[PDB]
Amino acid sequence: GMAPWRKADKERHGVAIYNFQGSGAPQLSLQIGDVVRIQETCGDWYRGYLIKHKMLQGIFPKSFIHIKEVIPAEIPLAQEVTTTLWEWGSIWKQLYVASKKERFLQVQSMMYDLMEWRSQLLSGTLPKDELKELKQKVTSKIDYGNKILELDLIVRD
Amino acid sequence: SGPILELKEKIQPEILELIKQQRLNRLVEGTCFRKLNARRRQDKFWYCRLSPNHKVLHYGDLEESPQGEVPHDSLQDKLPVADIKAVVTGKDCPHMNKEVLELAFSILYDSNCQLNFIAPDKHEYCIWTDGLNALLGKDMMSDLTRNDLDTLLSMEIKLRLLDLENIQIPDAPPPIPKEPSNYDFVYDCN
Repeated sequence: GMAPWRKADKERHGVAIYNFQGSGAPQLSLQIGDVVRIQETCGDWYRGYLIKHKMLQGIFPKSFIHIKEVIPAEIPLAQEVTTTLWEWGSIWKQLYVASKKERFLQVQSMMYDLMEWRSQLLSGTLPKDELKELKQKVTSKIDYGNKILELDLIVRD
Repeated sequence: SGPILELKEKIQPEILELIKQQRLNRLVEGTCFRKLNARRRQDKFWYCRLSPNHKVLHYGDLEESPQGEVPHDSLQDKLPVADIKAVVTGKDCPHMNKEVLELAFSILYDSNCQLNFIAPDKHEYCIWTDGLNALLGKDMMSDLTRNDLDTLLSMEIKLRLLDLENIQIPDAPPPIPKEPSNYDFVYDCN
């Protein structure tokens, strides 16, 4: 009797805690921090794909994955910051190459602020009133940033 | 860290590529320099710029006034890149205060020809030395490349680790288990 592949129940999403170099398909190599959707498991292995590259699918060790979730408002807000940071990051590099110094710097500071605030949001260390003021500073910077970079204008959630 | 260093090594190349592109774009925009020991009605300022295709450097004198800086070229107007044999800096410079040593660099080409510069500041010094080296297929060594690398690479890493927030990163590689005994998956691909 060999370990059969079965649907992954509560282990739906995870993040790689180390770089996993696979030996090629069916194994999916992972870089630390990669977020994956886990579809099945069999023994000490998961089968799934990279959330940001769903075409890249395969198996990887359970040991290289930390199971997380993907409800308190600060959580989805934290998620919006992550998504926002990736979109700004791409444009930030183009600002760099074209030497648009003012915009480059402005975007650089907004990214550091958002990363820091997101970390504060996820810390669970802020008292109620302060947290509310922090959420507002976050949504305001996301919206302003999206505006000057000419990205899609988000609507409260 | 172990895995983070590994990730930096994988991304570092593309970042160095962006930096090279930034440096060259700057050369193309060109910069204004101030000649050392210019006198008797000689323009004190001049400029140099790299052609948009990256093959020749155009240069000449300038007119530094409250209004602007109109550039008026002379007979000697260019220095093709393909004819560049070397770039020297500091005491290696033929035209070589001390504050100037740090901003001095020269383009040696053809026979015994040489185009000598005195960067307006450390920043421009790095931009040009990095740019010329890139053109010459050499590595960019300025402190600005090191800082730009650290700035862009650190951001990429932080972005990559966002979802590792409040999660423990092992010191050593987790154990790689034996491969599965079968591959009869429940679901399809894509």
